[PDB]
Amino acid sequence: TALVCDNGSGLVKAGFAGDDAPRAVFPSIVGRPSYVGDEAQSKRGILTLKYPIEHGIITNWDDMEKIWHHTFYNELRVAPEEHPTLLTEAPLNPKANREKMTQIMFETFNVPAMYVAIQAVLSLYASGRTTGIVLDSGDGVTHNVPIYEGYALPHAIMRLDLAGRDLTDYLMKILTERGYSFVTTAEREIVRDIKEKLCYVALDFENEMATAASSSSLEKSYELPDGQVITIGNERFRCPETLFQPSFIGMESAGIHETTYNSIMKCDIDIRKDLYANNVMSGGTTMYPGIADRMQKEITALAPSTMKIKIIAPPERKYSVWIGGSILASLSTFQQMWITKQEYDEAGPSIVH
Amino acid sequence: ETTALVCDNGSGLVKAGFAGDDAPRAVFPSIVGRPRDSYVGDEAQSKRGILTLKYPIEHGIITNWDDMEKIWHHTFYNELRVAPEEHPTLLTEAPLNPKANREKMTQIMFETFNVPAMYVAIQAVLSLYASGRTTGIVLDSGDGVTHNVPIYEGYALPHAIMRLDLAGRDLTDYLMKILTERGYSFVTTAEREIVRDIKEKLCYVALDFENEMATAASSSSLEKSYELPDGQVITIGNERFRCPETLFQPSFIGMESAGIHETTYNSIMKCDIDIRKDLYANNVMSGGTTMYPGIADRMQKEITALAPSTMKIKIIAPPERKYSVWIGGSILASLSTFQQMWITKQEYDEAGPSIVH
Ligand SMILES: CO[C@H]1C[C@H](CC[C@H](C)[C@H](O)[C@H](C)[C@H]2OC(=O)/C=C/C(C)=C/[C@@H](O)[C@H](OC)C[C@@H]3C=CC[C@@H](C[C@H](OC)[C@@]4(CO4)[C@@H](OC)C[C@@H](OC)[C@@H]2C)O3)O[C@@H](C)C1
Ligand SMILES: CO[C@H]1C[C@H](CC[C@H](C)[C@H](O)[C@H](C)[C@H]2OC(=O)/C=C/C(C)=C/[C@@H](O)[C@H](OC)C[C@@H]3C=CC[C@@H](C[C@H](OC)[C@@]4(CO4)[C@@H](OC)C[C@@H](OC)[C@@H]2C)O3)O[C@@H](C)C1
Ligand SMILES: Nc1ncnc2c1ncn2[C@@H]1O[C@H](COP(=O)(O)OP(=O)(O)OP(=O)(O)O)[C@@H](O)[C@H]1O
Ligand SMILES: Nc1ncnc2c1ncn2[C@@H]1O[C@H](COP(=O)(O)OP(=O)(O)OP(=O)(O)O)[C@@H](O)[C@H]1O
Ligand SMILES: [Ca+2]
Ligand SMILES: [Ca+2]
Ligand SMILES: [Ca+2]
Ligand SMILES: [Ca+2]
Ligand SMILES: [Mg+2]
Ligand SMILES: [Mg+2]
Repeated sequence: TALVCDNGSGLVKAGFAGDDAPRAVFPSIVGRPSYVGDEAQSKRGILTLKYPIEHGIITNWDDMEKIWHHTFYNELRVAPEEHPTLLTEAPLNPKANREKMTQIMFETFNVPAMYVAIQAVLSLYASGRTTGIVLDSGDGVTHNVPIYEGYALPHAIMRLDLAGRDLTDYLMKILTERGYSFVTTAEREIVRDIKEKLCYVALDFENEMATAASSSSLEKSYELPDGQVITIGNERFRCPETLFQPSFIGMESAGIHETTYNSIMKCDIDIRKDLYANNVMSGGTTMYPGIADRMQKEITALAPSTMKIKIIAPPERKYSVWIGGSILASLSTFQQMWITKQEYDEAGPSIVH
Repeated sequence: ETTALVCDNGSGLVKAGFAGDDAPRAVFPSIVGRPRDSYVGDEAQSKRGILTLKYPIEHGIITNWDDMEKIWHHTFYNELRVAPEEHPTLLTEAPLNPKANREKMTQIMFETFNVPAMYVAIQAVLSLYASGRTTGIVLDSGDGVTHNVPIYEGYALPHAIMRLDLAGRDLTDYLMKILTERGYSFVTTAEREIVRDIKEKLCYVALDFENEMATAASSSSLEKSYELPDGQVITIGNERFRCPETLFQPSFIGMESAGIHETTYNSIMKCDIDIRKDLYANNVMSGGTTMYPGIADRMQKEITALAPSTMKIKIIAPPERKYSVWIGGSILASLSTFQQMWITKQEYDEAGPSIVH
């Protein structure tokens, strides 16, 4: 059985091709007083943590190996030399980076075969399409990736360094401004939970602010680990509003609607209608209730007055990259695409592109 | 680019829409009402008290062609707002639907509705496709009927199909009955709709029924509150799981029949020894009456107890399974390799009714 390993900036998602979900989901962290993932989390108080995947790109290769070794031996309990292994990489991952990933897989782990797929392309596949534009928003990075018949269009790809971890930090900030105190790393973990549980994207931000200001209809309660119950009001929607107004955290970037539009505008005029009609959301930071409807409204306002816009937001989009890899690796038509160890031994580094 | 239509004709509900969509656009009651000319679906339902209601699709099989025509007409003109002469139309049928029945469906589509092309698929087969498989065994439990349909390389195996005349309508009826034991009163048609809502929202399948009963008797941890349309709040305890337990124990409603785990096993045993392993590893749940939380794990456990001690058992229960028949039809009718398989008006004219098979 082939393995699928989706290396995220915050979370590793890993499992077996043919399964409908990753068997293992754990943090992409390595800790020293070494420990990986959950074992590093459970010893948080005495460890210093490193994140080898920085904004989607692998930057610390020694620690990345530790993550991969942990994935195979501790999480999946497999010998890597026995399984073809599909790995994922960020949009615009440098060629040398991909080559190094490949070298480690073949030379350190001795995999019999491998393949490296672009994350957003796999999410597109998981939605049953080969043409469209993906918004992939994760923990450390957000990308817009337009794709034509399987090919990610590199000149049109946009990277935004605003994602899940920034939204968490911003919710800590504004909850504290309300009169709580969320500051410490343990308090960050609590706020991350509040974010995932109680936040949403308002269809109209100014209206939603007025509603919250006049009544308590939008309020929710939340029980802290120690039992103290607290109240979340307009923070519920001001937090993910940041995606649409990066100025909220002092960033000058256009918001996710405008970056989607700008990305489409960099593509060949003749494919743009297909992109607008096939906008797919993916990644954990696209999970906010209300996001698909807000994106529909926002892109309609930017796009030619006639254009047909469609947002696709799968329920399982926090795992759609992984799912796409699971589908792909299961196709009989894909089996000729694996890069084998024999092939790499002869052809060398070059073969992976 | 011409859109194809997908119409999934259920015992209780029509599911209808456009091939390529991820969900049916229209979902409405399979009812035709006439003054005590005719009303269909939601309007027939909302006008009950002045109409006589008919249900033309008994236990999955179309029994009244005049009324079924009215349903299809309403589906095209009122729900989907399409001229049927302009769209290839995929229709669905029950397991073991008689050949003359499929031929009648086809004759109506071509001669009354003037569809340019059409296809008829077995409902359970479409749900299998929707789960990404062409071999497996489907448990399809709807409003009026439940079937086990084993399928090998895309074809249902008729000799091994099991039909159980127990489904969603009976569970609703049984929940009303057991709620009455508590002193509640659910008698009217409006009251039955409230019980249907309670069932759909609060019911679940116990992993171990006798243990669940003990838990419910010794603690209030399984109880849920439900607000009635008139503001009154009632309490639901062990009725949450006694209701769908009926699926595993049809004696709860006085049926001598085997439960759904046993029919699944019996169905598999009617198939070639050489395919059984594949069937056990690909048991797909479909239909609204398979939606109860806990059903997959209980089925896994019961089938494990019945099957040879080595056997590898896997239950697939898609989140969207109340629509998976429709969804499979949407996918199939969207495929480039399916386009040849449409029966066109010309092929029908040249070959006669037999071509639909
Ligand atoms: C390296 O480079 C490649 C290039 C290429 C990649 C192939 C890729 C991995 C995938 O294999 C495909 C994309 C495949 O898609 C799949 O295999 C899987 C698809 C899934 C779960 C789709 C759902 O997300 C979808 O829900 C929203 C279901 C939903 C429900 C009802 C209607 C449908 C409508 C859908 O078009 C929206 C489709 C028409 O049915 C559609 O998908 C069911 C059909 C489907 O071929 C059966 C796709 C054609 O939509 O090949 C590789 C070999 C090498
Ligand atoms: C009239 O006679 C026919 C006979 C035949 C019908 C074909 C049918 C309509 C379908 O087109 C296919 C069954 C097709 O399946 C599909 O088109 C659609 C599939 C979907 C939404 C699957 C999900 O439900 C699934 O979730 C649980 C996703 C999930 C996620 C991860 C991994 C996968 C694992 C899956 O094997 C479980 C597969 C390996 O990926 C699988 O399906 C993604 C691949 C898939 O080909 C891309 C199927 C091969 O599992 O042809 C017609 C032309 C004529
Ligand atoms: N239901 C939810 N609502 C809001 N945010 C969520 C939800 N679920 C997860 N997230 C956020 O999604 C992020 C993780 O998503 P994902 O697994 O797609 O990221 P990654 O792949 O690790 O990061 P990247 O793609 O940036 O490298 C976390 O910031 C998490 O808090
Ligand atoms: N979430 C749920 N939990 C339990 N039961 C449900 C749920 N949702 C729907 N049902 C029941 O499912 C039944 C309808 O399912 P479905 O649409 O598959 O049936 P159908 O195709 O009309 O009938 P049949 O297949 O018997 O001809 C109704 O009895 C309904 O109450
Ligand atoms: Ca985990
Ligand atoms: Ca503190
Ligand atoms: Ca409806
Ligand atoms: Ca034909
Ligand atoms: Mg990611
Ligand atoms: Mg049905």
